Amino acid sequence: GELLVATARTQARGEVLEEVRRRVREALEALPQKPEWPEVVRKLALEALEALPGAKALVANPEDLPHLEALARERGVELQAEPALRLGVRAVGAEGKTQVENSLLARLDRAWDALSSKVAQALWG
Amino acid sequence: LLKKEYTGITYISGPLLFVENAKDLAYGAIVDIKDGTGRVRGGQVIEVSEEYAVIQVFEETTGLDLATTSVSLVEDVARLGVSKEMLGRRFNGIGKPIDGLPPITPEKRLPITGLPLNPVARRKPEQFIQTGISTIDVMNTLVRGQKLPIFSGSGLPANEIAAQIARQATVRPDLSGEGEKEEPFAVVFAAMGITQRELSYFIQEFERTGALSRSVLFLNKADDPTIERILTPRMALTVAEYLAFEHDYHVLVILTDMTNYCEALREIGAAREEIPGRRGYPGYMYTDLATIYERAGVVEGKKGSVTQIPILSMPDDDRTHPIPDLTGYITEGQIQLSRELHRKGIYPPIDPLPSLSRLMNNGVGKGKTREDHKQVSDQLYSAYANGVDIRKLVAIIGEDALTENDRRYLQFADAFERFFINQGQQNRSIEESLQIAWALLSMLPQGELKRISKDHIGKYYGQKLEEIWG
Amino acid sequence: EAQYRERERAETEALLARYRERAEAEAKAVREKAMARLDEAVALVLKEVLP
Amino acid sequence: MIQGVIQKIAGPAVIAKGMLGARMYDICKVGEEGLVGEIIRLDGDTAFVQVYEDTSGLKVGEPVVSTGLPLAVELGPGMLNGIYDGIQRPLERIREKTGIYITRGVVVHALDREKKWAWTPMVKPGDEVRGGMVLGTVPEFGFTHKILVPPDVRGRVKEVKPAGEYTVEEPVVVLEDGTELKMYHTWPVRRARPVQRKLDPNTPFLTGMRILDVLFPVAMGGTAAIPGPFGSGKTVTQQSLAKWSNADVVVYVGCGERGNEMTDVLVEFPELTDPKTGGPLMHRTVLIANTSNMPVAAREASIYVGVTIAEYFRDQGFSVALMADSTSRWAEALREISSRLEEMPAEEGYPPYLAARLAAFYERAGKVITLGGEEGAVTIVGAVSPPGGDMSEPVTQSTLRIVGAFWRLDASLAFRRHFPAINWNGSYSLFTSALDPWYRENVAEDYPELRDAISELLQREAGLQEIVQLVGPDALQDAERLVIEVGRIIREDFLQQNAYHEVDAYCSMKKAYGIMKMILAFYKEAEAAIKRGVSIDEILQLPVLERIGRARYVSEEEFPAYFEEAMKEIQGAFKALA
Amino acid sequence: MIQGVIQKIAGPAVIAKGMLGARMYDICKVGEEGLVGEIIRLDGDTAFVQVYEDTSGLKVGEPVVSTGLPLAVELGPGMLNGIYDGIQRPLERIREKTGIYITRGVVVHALDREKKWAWTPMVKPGDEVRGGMVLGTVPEFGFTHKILVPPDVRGRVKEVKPAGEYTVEEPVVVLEDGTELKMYHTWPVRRARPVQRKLDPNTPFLTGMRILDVLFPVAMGGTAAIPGPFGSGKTVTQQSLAKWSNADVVVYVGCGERGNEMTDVLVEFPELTDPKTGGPLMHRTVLIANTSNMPVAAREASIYVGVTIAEYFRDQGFSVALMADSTSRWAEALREISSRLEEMPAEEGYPPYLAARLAAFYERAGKVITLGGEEGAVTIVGAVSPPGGDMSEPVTQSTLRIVGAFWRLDASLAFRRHFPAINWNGSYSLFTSALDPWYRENVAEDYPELRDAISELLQREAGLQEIVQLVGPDALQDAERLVIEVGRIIREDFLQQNAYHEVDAYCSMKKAYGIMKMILAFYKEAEAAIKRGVSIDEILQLPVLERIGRARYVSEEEFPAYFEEAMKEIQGAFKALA
Ligand SMILES: Nc1ncnc2c1ncn2[C@@H]1O[C@H](COP(=O)(O)OP(=O)(O)O)[C@@H](O)[C@H]1O
Ligand SMILES: Nc1ncnc2c1ncn2[C@@H]1O[C@H](COP(=O)(O)OP(=O)(O)O)[C@@H](O)[C@H]1O
Ligand SMILES: [Mg+2]
Repeated sequence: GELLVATARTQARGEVLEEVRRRVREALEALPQKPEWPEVVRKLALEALEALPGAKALVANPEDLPHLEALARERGVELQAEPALRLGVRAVGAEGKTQVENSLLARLDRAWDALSSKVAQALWG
Repeated sequence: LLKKEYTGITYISGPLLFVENAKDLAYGAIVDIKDGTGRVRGGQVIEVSEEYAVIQVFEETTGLDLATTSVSLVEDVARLGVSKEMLGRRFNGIGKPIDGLPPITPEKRLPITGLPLNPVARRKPEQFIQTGISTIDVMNTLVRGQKLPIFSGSGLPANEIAAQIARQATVRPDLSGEGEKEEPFAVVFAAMGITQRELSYFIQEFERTGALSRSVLFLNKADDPTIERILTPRMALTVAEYLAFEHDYHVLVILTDMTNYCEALREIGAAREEIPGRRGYPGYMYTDLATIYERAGVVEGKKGSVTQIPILSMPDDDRTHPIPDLTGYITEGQIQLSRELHRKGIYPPIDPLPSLSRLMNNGVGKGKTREDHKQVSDQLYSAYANGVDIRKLVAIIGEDALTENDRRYLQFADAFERFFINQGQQNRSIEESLQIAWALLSMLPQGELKRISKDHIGKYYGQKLEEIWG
Repeated sequence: EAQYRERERAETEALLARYRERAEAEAKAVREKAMARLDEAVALVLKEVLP
Repeated sequence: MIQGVIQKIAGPAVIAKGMLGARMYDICKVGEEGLVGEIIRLDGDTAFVQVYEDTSGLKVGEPVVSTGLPLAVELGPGMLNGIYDGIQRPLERIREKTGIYITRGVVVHALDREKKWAWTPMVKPGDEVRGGMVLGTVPEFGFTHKILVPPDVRGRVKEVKPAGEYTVEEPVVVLEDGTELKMYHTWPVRRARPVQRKLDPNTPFLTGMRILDVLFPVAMGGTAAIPGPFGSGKTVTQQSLAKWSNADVVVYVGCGERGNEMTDVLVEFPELTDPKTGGPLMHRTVLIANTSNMPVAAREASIYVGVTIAEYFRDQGFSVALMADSTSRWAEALREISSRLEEMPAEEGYPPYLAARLAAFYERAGKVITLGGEEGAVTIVGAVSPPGGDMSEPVTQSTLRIVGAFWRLDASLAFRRHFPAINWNGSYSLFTSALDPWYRENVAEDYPELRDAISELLQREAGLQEIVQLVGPDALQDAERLVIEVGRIIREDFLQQNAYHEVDAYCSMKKAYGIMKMILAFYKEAEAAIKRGVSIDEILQLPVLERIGRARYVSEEEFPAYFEEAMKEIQGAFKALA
Repeated sequence: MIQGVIQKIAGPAVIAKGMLGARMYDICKVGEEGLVGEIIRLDGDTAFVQVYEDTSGLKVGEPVVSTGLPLAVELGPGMLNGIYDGIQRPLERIREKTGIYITRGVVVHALDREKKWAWTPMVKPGDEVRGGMVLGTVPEFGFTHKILVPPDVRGRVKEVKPAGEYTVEEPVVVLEDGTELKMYHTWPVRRARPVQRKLDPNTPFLTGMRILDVLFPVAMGGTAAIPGPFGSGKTVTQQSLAKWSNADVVVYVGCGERGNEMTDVLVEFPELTDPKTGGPLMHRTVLIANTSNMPVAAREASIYVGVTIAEYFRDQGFSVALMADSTSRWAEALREISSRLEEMPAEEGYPPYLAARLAAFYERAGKVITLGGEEGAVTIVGAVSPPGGDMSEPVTQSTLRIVGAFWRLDASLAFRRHFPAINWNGSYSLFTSALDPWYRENVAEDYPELRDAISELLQREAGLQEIVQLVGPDALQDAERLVIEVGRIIREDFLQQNAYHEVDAYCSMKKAYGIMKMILAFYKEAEAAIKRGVSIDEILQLPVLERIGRARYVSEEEFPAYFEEAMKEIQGAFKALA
């Protein structure tokens, strides 16, 4: 019975953390319909191009194509647009065998460990 | 952070693959591998250079082609997400849970290889444990903080002995003189290549004694991939060190079948063309077994403890093989099972001669269990070794040509094997075991008992076997 | 033996029912505690994900 | 589709260039004849094909064509009463196609695509099907071959073709995804077929012998291993397991051993009769042959084909018995391809992953409940052939850690023509503690204690025989000689079985229990009569000792009327004793 | 200095490039954390570096900064009552800085830079100093730690700081040139310290254990080697030598062994009392501790730091013991690092320079007269751990050549708890002819004849062992049976010694001389009494055997008052016997 109540409590906590994950998923899904989207695209694209030493090309959205246009015609970087990459940018570095993706859902998936470790003690402490 | 993919795998064979143009991968880093079907395998980086990099792959190597299968980076050093609400859960070899419950919320991220413990910041393993087994209580005493494995064969019941120790090990607080609380044991159960029958026995034993609310299991079945066996004991002992030294539990670690771990590292060390030690096992197997075993014991000023019981399957049931030999060089003591006593019908089949607890002298004696204990142990060993080496003399001159006291040793031997070793599933405390040892020592007169002092032999001698039970 | 068998059945059922009820109460209580406390943390994760 | 050419040929190794994007462990048609090989060691733009056929006469530049699918068996109706080779093509269709010799690279379909099978559906249109769920049934021989959804297919049934008769490639259930479900399906042999839950084995695998079910039993989901040098049985015991068992179907996979055994099984099975449903014995055996003169890289695949077929008949509700014959020859095949691939050996040439491959083979046996709800089991008996006797081998000590029953054969005990040559002092079982309630409800009530008395008599005689070889039969006291005589009656009545006699080839649990009661009644009532003043040289020459000794030659129907009269004779031939 | 970048990381091995101008066996700061490494195999413009911590999280491109010096110890006041790791970092300071886990990249000084010392000088301004000459004097735990001119330092003293309290950094002697001489100096670990002359050894190293000091002795300038299997008695013997021997200082080198058996030495040595003084036992020991889970490349450094610290205390006039356990772990560490060098090995896998390393290690002992004129000694007791239990290994049969005083531990005497498990048949000592006049002067005059008679009785026992194991303990005559029973009483009452009883852990050789004199008096008078004719097994039932048996338990204070009574009881019991 003690194992039953402990599994009940942890399985109740899991769906709460999952729906908070869904809320931040919709928060950064309905985010490009907002004028701070070119600013955040320029910021994360410059972070991807600087964390990749000497890139060659960049892959983005067509709608996200002009918003880094000032960074397009400097650094000597090729540009390309794809609709599959709905979020974030991609940087192909100097040969085609090294690639840096900077999607928003990707950043959520990378940082969600320490994010959840702070979220649980934030909303349960 | 940001996704860092590496295309350009040059070579894939066995457990290894090579990725070129890979400089931001660190040594010891963790990579994951995505093929064209979305299946994400894991792997660890084990050689880095400006030309290429070498990855050991933690799963099967089916469907990995070279035109695809990007290699991405995660956890620049290999870590494990550890928590305190981890004590009713099951995990696979990498640490992903297989119980239906959601993954845990990590309270820390500890490095999975584990740093070595400072010899100044240790503490003597001191406190007597009792395991209800008369051999491991009177003759080869386990104490809290010790690393003692069970050296066994192939048909021998080492798993039943480990489960019996796990279900009846209790410290004795009243004989020790530290008061009383009866703090029970958390159990960390790492298992590497348990088939289905051993796993069924262990989980039925744990759920029958009510221990799966105190235990955490890192399971690795026989058909699971044979490279995650390298990470299984290290992430078991990461959780054990966490629970003992940052929450002050009393963790007992059952490390099943270390011979499968050693053959897994033989596989990954023969994939890399490395010069071996003895019988094909690589030269650094001493260092790997040391970095696993030596992560146990007690520290100073802190309430915790990591006690270790590994289990070894000796291949040709000999002490000479590199796996049990190097194991016995790192660890402190062994409990060695004998096939010679198992065919006679004796459980637990422990012959006391090759088995030895090293630091028994820190947990026995006056004011800890009882003042006669070490001398009783020495006299039991002397008299039973006389019985064992007089059986050969009986075998080469026949039965009737014996002096008296030689038949008395020959009767001490089988009375020992049929009454002191041979018990059932019964839990016998240290007083029943000491009075059965004294009742067997009463079969020999004074003057042969030249290792027990005179006050002990004056106040304990003189009880037969018809008074220790009926 | 019949007496202790029926006593085992009655006591085990009467204790397991209270365990089920305490489990349901604990799950509903932790959900209602977590729901009103929410939307503080979504700003935290949305601030730390974004550059 | 990837089509490259050959770069290098060395034995069965074909290093092929131009293979870029070729997945590992695929099946590729190497050579312009259509040779079957499997891709390992990707290196740059270059594969490494182990071919599963002969490899002579290939030139450099011939096309290798990768198919992009792993090694997969066809699983459906048309398999029982079947002989296959190591890549599942039937040998009888080959000899009716080619000749009496096994030529190189002939393509046939593993199932018969002109056999007309009677369909009877069990899924009405509109239902939802998961993996492993039964769609319908086919009457095969005397069995009921239920066909089932592949384990990676989930959907809703759009249409069902009605209850007629069809070919195995006729799409009988079209799901509402476009997916047609046929009567057969292909499955990769290195992937274990999934289950719902693995149970615990609690019902013995009745081998029909007397030393391999009484003293050392294997349960229904158990694993067993038979070592032993040459001339020590090891083939008649495997064929006795294949003949006289309680298993529903038998997959007899023989890799690396001689072909006279294969033609012996093919000749003398259709004349016999299994004692379960009647009809021929061959209508439940699927036998896979890879003879030692046949190619050597294919006996690796033979084992996986055999255990996948056993798992297929396990996933329907049966109780399969797989006899895997000379897995040491499979270890030699792995040694061959490992040394051809330039790998480091470990302990006499075998690759370091040998124990891992061997554990992944023996782990597939088990007592499970399938995905269709029904329960099934598959047991594995692996004959291992260590070279010089010498049980310290890598293959033997690697298979010894995982199996649950170890049946050691001797060479000193098969030179007295004491068959079966199982060493009763050195073999062991681990299913004895689990099969005790089945014994107490299905053979006797005091059956485990009678067995333990037999075992301790054998242990006592074994300990006593060395001082007999010291001093002779003189200085034995009086009971020291009666232990020897009862032990010899045991090892010449109970622990000895002909398998060529008509009636002493099968032995149910009742007949072995009756012989055990006769032996222990003789010992119990003669040791109590040896202390009322009877010579040991009188107790042996009774006419009832022959009635014990020939008790293993009576039928299963004559035996209870023989047993109660023999108990009357044993109880009455000691009352007149003086 | 010599800047390079990391090119390749594989295990505890870093290839750097751009290091052109670096020398062999230097020290490198590898990485941004500043890990300590050592250059072996420089080629082209690269350098292979073995790192003395673990590399995990390093990556290519990180800089390597060379130093230009080999590995050097700091030698000065402040090493007694101290524990260091393999590169001489004091571990108590590391526990103060870090927590309970030993981290990498931490930097501490070996000697305390904050502790004051009580300098009193011996040189005056206007003196001539050569290397090894004393300068002053500092107290250290009662020890008179005298401060030496470093070797290869010659000059004339300009000024000397007056007597007072000073730190170790303060230049206490400024020479006529610009040279200043602090209280410490660094010294490499592969250049053995210079010396004036090497004496021949004529004074035993008193262990305290009876067998290792009577039958197989060690001179004060001699080496000794104790091999044996696991569980035989190596580490308990070496802690007994660390606990009871007559060394002025003791250097204990844990080279790749347990941490619990260094925690034992840290905890229970301050509770004890050093003989020859009154201060505690921890105040005379230095403790180098490179345990098993510490990084493997530091074990060579750990085995050299101990021998150069022992040479430093030799150069002050002390008599140093060096207990180095597990030189085979240093051999295994060399094997693991030679695997990264992709070299070709000798037998068993070890690199071929192993016995040159062992000869250069064991040759650094041996009773010298130092550069300062006064005499000192280092005596090295080395534990060898044979891998298979067999003493037929490239380490064991190399130390077996280059050592005297070999002490072989068998497992058969350790299965039965007969400690110490010294195999008498496989042990020797080459010093029994050099310690003879010291025995005749400082033990008794008839001591070595008594020792040789003990040795020939053990030889006669080991000669009769063939016959008594073939035929039996009976069918001997009475003299041979008396020899076998006297051999039993020697092995149980003189050789056996448990190292946990209060009395009988230490044994002066007056006491061992008394025990041997009693056993020989018993043997010769029983032999004379059995030639004229008395029964055997009434001499085995005499009550003086209790006196000879308990003779090793009585204290050394009342040992003459026990010895005279026991000897008179021997003659009286044999006189009243007839
Ligand atoms: N000389 C001795 N006196 C008393 N007990 C001993 C002695 N030598 C060994 N023992 C017992 O056996 C154990 C042997 O340990 P140790 O010698 O360290 O093994 P190894 O030498 O293989 O490292 C000790 O812990 C102790 O219990
Ligand atoms: N086929 C292989 N691929 C990659 N590495 C290998 C292969 N065969 C051997 N090795 C490893 O390469 C290492 C060679 O060491 P080396 O390159 O000289 O210096 P470092 O160890 O610093 O890289 C050996 O440790 C060996 O284990
Ligand atoms: Mg040791």
